[PDB]
Amino acid sequence: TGKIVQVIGAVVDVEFPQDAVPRVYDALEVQNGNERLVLEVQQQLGGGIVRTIAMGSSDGLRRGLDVKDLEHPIEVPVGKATLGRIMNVLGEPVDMKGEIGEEERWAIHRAAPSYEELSNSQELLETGIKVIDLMAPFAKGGKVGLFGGAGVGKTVNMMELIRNIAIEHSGYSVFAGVGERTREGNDFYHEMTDSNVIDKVSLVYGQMNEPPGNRLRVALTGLTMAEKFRDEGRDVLLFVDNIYRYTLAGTEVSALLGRMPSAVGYQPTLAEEMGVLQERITSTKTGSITSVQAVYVPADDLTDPSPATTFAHLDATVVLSRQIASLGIYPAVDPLDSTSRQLDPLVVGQEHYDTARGVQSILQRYQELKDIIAILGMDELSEEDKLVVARARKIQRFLSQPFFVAEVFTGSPGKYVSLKDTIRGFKGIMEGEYDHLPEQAFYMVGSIEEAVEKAKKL
Amino acid sequence: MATGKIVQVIGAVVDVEFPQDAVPRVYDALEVQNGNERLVLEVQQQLGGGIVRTIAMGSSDGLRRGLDVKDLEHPIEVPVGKATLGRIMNVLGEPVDMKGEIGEEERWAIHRAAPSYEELSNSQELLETGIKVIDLMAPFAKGGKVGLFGGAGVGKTVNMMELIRNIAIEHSGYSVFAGVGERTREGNDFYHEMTDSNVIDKVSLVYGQMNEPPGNRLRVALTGLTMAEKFRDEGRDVLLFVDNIYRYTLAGTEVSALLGRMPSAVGYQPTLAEEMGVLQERITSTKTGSITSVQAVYVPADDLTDPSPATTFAHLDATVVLSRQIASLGIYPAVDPLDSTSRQLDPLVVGQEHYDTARGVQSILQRYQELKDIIAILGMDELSEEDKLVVARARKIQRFLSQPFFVAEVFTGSPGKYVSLKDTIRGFKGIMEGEYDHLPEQAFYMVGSIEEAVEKAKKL
Amino acid sequence: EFITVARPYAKAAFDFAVEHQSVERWQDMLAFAAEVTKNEQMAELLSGALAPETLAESFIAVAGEQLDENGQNLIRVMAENGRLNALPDVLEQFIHLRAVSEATAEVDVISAAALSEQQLAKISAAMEKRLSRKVKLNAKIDKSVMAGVIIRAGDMVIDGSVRGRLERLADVL
Amino acid sequence: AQAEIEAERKRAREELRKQVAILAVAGAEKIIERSVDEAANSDIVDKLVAEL
Amino acid sequence: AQAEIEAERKRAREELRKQVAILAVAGAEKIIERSVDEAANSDIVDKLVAEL
Amino acid sequence: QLNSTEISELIKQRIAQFNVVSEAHNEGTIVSVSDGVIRIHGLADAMQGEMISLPGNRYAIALNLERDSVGAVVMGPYADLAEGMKVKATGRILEVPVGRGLLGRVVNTLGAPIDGKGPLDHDGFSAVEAIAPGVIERQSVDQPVQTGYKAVDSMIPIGRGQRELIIGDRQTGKTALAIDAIINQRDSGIKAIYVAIGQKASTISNVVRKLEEHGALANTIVVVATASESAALQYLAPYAGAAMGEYFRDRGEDALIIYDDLSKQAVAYRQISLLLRRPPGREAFPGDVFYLHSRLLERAARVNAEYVEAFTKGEVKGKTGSLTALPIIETQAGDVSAFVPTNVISITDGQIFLETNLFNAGIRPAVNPGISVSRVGGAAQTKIMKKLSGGIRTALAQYRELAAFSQFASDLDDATRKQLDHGQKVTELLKQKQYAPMSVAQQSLVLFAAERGYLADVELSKIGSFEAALLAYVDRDHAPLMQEINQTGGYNDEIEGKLKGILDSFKATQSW
Amino acid sequence: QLNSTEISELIKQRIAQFNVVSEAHNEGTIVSVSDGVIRIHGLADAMQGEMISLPGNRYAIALNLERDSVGAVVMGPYADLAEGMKVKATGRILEVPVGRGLLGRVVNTLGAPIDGKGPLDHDGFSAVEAIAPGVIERQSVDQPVQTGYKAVDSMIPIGRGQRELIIGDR
Ligand SMILES: Nc1ncnc2c1ncn2[C@@H]1O[C@H](COP(=O)(O)OP(=O)(O)OP(=O)(O)O)[C@@H](O)[C@H]1O
Ligand SMILES: Nc1ncnc2c1ncn2[C@@H]1O[C@H](COP(=O)(O)OP(=O)(O)OP(=O)(O)O)[C@@H](O)[C@H]1O
Ligand SMILES: Nc1ncnc2c1ncn2[C@@H]1O[C@H](COP(=O)(O)OP(=O)(O)O)[C@@H](O)[C@H]1O
Ligand SMILES: [Mg+2]
Ligand SMILES: [Mg+2]
Repeated sequence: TGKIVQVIGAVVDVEFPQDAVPRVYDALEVQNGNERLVLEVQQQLGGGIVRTIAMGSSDGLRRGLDVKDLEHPIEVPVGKATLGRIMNVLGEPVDMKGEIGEEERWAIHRAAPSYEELSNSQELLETGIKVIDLMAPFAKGGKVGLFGGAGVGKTVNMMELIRNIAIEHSGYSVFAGVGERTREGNDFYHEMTDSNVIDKVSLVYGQMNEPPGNRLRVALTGLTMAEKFRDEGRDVLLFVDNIYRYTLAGTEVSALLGRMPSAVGYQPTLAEEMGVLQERITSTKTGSITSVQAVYVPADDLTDPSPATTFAHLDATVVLSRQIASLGIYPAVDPLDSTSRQLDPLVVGQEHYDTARGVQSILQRYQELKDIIAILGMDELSEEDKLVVARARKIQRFLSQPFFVAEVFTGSPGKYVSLKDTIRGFKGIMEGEYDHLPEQAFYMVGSIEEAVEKAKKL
Repeated sequence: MATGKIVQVIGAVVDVEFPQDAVPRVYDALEVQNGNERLVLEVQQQLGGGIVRTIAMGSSDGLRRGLDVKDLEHPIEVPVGKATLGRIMNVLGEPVDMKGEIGEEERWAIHRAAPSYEELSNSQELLETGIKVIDLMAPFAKGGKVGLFGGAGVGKTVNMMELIRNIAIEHSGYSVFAGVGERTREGNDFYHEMTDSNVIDKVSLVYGQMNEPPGNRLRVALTGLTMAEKFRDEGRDVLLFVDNIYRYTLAGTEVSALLGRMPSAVGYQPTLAEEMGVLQERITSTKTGSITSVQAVYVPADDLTDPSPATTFAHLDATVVLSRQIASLGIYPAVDPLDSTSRQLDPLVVGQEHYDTARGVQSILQRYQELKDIIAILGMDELSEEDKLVVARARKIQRFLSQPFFVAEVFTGSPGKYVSLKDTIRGFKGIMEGEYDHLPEQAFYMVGSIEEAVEKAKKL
Repeated sequence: EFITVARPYAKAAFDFAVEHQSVERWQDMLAFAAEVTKNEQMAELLSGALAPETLAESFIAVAGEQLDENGQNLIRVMAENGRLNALPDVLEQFIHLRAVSEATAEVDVISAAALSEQQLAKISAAMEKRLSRKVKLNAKIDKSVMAGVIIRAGDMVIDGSVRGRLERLADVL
Repeated sequence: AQAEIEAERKRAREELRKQVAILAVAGAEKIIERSVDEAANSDIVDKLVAEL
Repeated sequence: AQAEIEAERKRAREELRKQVAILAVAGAEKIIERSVDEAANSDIVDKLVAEL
Repeated sequence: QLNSTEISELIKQRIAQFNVVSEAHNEGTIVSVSDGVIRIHGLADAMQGEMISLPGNRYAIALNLERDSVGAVVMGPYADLAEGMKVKATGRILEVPVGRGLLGRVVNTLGAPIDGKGPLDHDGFSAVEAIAPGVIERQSVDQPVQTGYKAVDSMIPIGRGQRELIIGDRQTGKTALAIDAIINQRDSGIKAIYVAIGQKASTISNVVRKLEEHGALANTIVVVATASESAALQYLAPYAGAAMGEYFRDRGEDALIIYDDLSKQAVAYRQISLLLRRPPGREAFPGDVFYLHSRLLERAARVNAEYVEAFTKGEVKGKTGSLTALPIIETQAGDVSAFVPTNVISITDGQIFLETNLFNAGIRPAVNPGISVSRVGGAAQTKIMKKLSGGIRTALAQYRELAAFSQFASDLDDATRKQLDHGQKVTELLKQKQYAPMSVAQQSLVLFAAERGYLADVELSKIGSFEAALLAYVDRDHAPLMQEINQTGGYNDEIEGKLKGILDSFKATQSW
Repeated sequence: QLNSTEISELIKQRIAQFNVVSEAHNEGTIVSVSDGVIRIHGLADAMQGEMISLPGNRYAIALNLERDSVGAVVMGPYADLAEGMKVKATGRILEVPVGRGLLGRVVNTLGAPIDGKGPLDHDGFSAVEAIAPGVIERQSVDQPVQTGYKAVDSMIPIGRGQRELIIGDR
């Protein structure tokens, strides 16, 4: 009932009769040779023209193809039948298993919960990782973000958090793959199936080889499944493989939609597009979503508008840095930028709070000394400034930890460290009861005991 | 018969409307009569509707709308071959000297593709320049690009004149000089310094003076290159000197901005890497002859990361640095042996004796620089016998990198010398391994061969 | 070039002209409007910066023998948007819209030899089977084909020239 | 040294092959132009309109 | 090996002179459905033969 | 034997093949020409990504279908085109010849050959734009790709189907490392492809002549787009190369592809993108520049046997194919934090970082540990290489850091002294000459000798002599073990005992 | 060359009657919808900054008055709107509930209660856009506003009627 009238890249314009023009976000459909293509409506132009993004390869479109108007949004399989299966952005099954036996389908475009429906919790969630739940502890039903440049441990950290949190989590889990390597997705799927935990995980993949419309909307498909498990009243985990790719796929399309560029060439609507996703990934009085999001930062630039607007949407932010990864220290977390809403005396107790502020105070003071150390070296420092530098270097090394997913790399066995045990270790270093061990003793050890044992082995 | 009409004039940019069936092709040349002078336009873009957009090869002042434009069906064509030696031309191949009309048995278009894959030479020969510093420390591939990274004050032009002389005498090559964006003053007195040194009959000069509109300066670089292509096609080995490659880049930026294309990178044109590639890929060794090129390079802001340096250094094979300090020592030519480099220095192409010798003198001169700091802070008493031997040989090596040119006889009065590569390898092999330790360092200065150094010593 | 902005006016004028049956009057009306646009003294005026309303009624005064209730209205709308130089293109697109609606096509026949009437007759039947439309053949004689016949239904081309078959052989080798 | 010589055989074989092919069409051009100024055209166009 | 190629280069081109005439005639009668009796064509193919 | 008859009979076959019956085609006129961009009026039946055939044997690619025109880019010299020329629409989407008959050919990015070796033999055509196999069709990478070089095989191992960025400054050995990888597959049964984007034609001819000099050329396809050629040909050059590599992957064979400068592709796409006035982003590249390199590299994959069976309609059973990619990026002043370097670091499975400070110090190949990594991990190594390498990477990274502070002050505590001696001997042991690849038996002896401590009592100036004598000693007498370790890279206590006896006897009995 | 919402059925209406009747200047039709901006054709009497009523109970603010177009921004969920919907201009600038009964409430920017504690007990409405008191209507600030932070209330005092920027990183 409509005809294609322009084709620019991934953007397709369609003409309809004046009485029949589609609503915004309705799904259209086209024969592209032997393929079926879905188009999602973005804008209504004058005169029955409607402008759309292709949810598939745009190659091989002529002008003048007949387009069929399906009078509803993109709607995806939802609920308990979606569990242990891999899906397209369009909710089609992508594993070689059969049809998804869904009882219900929901539209991927939804409003966020009302302010009256939100809920708050102080309940600490414990993790295996010394630096994370020392410096940036996070709570059941809250949001966590891992920020970093390329190749600094965003994925390895999220894969440890999957391991460690799934120890004490019983309910279902959702994983949205937005713009990350397919090989990872396949390794993860075989890890989940070979450990039989797959029966509780629902996976949505729109990986980086797919054209822009897939990468933009696949994030929303992942949320829509997690919002069902939440509205059933469960409590749920949502892991998002790289949320930056959603805003970048919006940038790749924006100029073709005829919009003047903003700032560093971004779409003018950047802050609304980010908010309208992030505000529906929340807990509520009926149930709770706990979520970890990876956030790539382009060119290591922590001040680019896309990272900068993402920082406001998160409860715990962990900031990785290349300079620490280059020193071998993993996980390459920066204690002077990583923070949490939950690091309060009332929430975590005074001893934890006081130990975390002690670690920050020492490590900041070590940064203040690096310029004089660079120009003049250490012998011109004050006699307790040498002591600060010796404690700060020991603290830097004791933040490092062996991970069970890094045995393929380190070969060293992995370690899990309880909260009580890590705060005791850092407090003891700051009081100086370990001020006679060498630095190398603190590298890659799970607990302080293991450092004194390693110092016995030199 | 003329058949286009001028539709717009906006500064240097001129739009012309031809009939719908006769639209000129890109880079075609057009002529108009601007008052009582002809003006040539080069076509840049075919807009729709038979309108064509061009840039004026001269002043656009006094052009009306509605003039008649005559369509030459070729690009800008220039005279080529032997008849152009010792003449001075503008962009268009018109004589700007007053010696009058050129012989012109032939004229060629300035625009061509580079040699195809089967035409390239199936070998990797060296060029024997005759200069001890260059042939040892920074040898030229035949058909390579060389960058002269030194400021004026240092002998740039005398080095250029010496290469012109040696390639004309000791080979059978000619040279072409392209003054891209040159000050008219320096253009005048470079011509007099070549005429008063008898090298003028062995070089062709094309000058783009800075007071010419941007389109002139860009195309001058191609006018030189097409003349060198003729001498190559005659079977010679040819030298092309480009007086500044940075001014070609900037002329391409200015023209691109006049045409209104979106800028790129640090405000350069979007076509930057293509326009450099279009020049540099025509300068190669073929199976008939070769063009070697020596190109002066200016680095903006002293920044080697800027796109103009970064694009140019992809094409350079050798890199010669000229030093104010070495000139202060009185050592001429003033090449710096430690920052000059060539990617022809490998055993696989230059052989192991030459590679080992060049690596050797580099190591000795580097070690000497460190020892010369120790001497500055603590005097010569700190040096061991090994250190004193290293310092002595380093001073002899430094002296022996000097040479008298046939161009420099005006000052030194000594006869000039051309030194074969074998003789340089013998000399530096000798000085490094401690032969000739028994004759003084001033015997090596400005001499010539090492056989001439000892014969200087005998009565020095 | 006004090829893209002429479409709305061509379509709107053709629909109205269809409702009121006066298509054949609208075309002569548009042809006159196209011809006043080409005049030497008028094309100077159209380029000047007169106000649109003053410009419109000056053109309307020259445009006698136009349908004062409807034909003039269109010129007024177009001028109010300042697109009168699209009218010579609106004329061609009006002719095209008519040719579509009348289910009638024009196609061109080209050969080195002037065609004999039986050749032209069989072509007309063949094309009217290849198309729904009726065809008015145009004879063009060009020695280029050397031999054979070039069929040119606008964008659609069937080549039957020897030369074409030759320079198509040369590339196989 | 053998592979270098083998490439020259291929390059000679192609070089000659190219020449015979251009000369064949250059011959067919000259043959056709002189010989078709007849009702032979009528033969071609009748087949074309039958195919058309 | 190159000198051996030079000898065959002379030999091979002389063979293709005569074979070019056959191929050119065959290609023309492929291109036009009706064949040609060579009535005025001998002089045409002989100029083709002479050039190679 | 050069034979005149067989040439004549071949032309006779082409004359016999020719079809005189014509076909209706949709036509258009060029309306505008500038900088290799075209605007065409007509072509109502064109499709986006189609090939338009122009006057001559050139083509153009249809980029935009506007309402009343097509925008296209010319794939060749554009300059002799003119407004009003007719253009014809081929129903083909951009296609490239593919097959095993391409091995030993130098080819243009349109698939026309550039060498003198005459017309091509191909097994049909493959599409230049394709979407990679989905997540269920991959398999994990578990087989080695042995390079020539001690440094990368021990510290940064590459598996079949891995993607491994070679990054560094100019004149650092990026190309040398990649062609030495190609040459070492000369006997390993992996087919090779080398794609030269924007390189100098002199360099390209010298590389091809060095591939032929070592006999690798018969196992490589070479794809060329020189620095002189139109930017569209450069931009499409690596996509054409990928389409040939996918032929072997989908038949269950293994192939290796080198992209000689993806930074030069991005510049060419930036030129075309800015000539189409598309609003630029960071460092003036478009946002599509991630999508450009993403869709290219994400085809370098390993696929499971059910994909190969389903693709080849069951003609190949149980085999698994792979395409292994080594993209090269040149980076300014060693800045690993610039935009395009960081885009590609985020697409590949690791990086080998080559440092000019090491290269200028004569440490060649100049691999910087700590930055360099292989996300695939040891799964790419043979057991013996996995066991013998172990922590050698992190020991070298720490040795380099310790040397930094040791330069600054004197605090030498014996174990520091031995750590410095060991690290200095390992770096002197890891440098290696160009074009001198050494097999896994040779590499495993060298690693065994380094980490079982045998280089004790050996001078640094003797290290290169010590290896040259050792590899000749084991070539002379204990050759059968070498043939065993090269066949199956199995590490046993039996083999460790034989290695121990070889190194004990050499150290005790021989001289260097 | 590009079109300017000159489209076929509107032009044909102009063909039928160029001097189209006065009708109501009060109303018009949406011709485009995108990203929460709508373009409206008609509304000859719409004032700049006036509230335009939309189908359902939604509003837009007229921000661009152009040559036969109004650009307006939608104050809510826009994606339900469609081309060819009728719209009517009010007489109204945006006004908000105001009063003492707003203390202790949480409201959206239209002043609708969002805490769920039920309807407001406001004291009439006030214009959202208003002019400040002039120079002669001010008085000097002399009374304190006590922050309770030693560093602020000592070093950086704030008085009644001051405008004190708090600025920093995240
Ligand atoms: N805890 C660790 N121990 C040892 N090595 C590590 C650790 N974390 C990261 N690495 C090394 O650094 C690599 C980069 O981290 P990861 O694999 O998570 O990629 P990333 O930083 O997520 O980059 P991308 O965002 O592109 O996926 C790891 O693959 C591994 O090579
Ligand atoms: N193993 C090696 N030992 C010594 N020199 C080497 C080695 N490998 C390469 N080189 C030298 O490095 C130089 C540059 O080689 P190559 O061109 O491969 O480096 P590159 O960084 O790829 O250069 P480019 O950036 O120009 O492509 C050459 O002189 C080469 O001989
Ligand atoms: N071989 C040489 N012998 C004597 N003087 C030299 C020699 N080479 C350079 N000079 C001196 O160097 C100075 C600068 O040389 P010149 O070619 O004018 O440099 P530039 O033209 O770049 O300023 C002049 O005084 C010149 O005489
Ligand atoms: Mg990641
Ligand atoms: Mg290289």
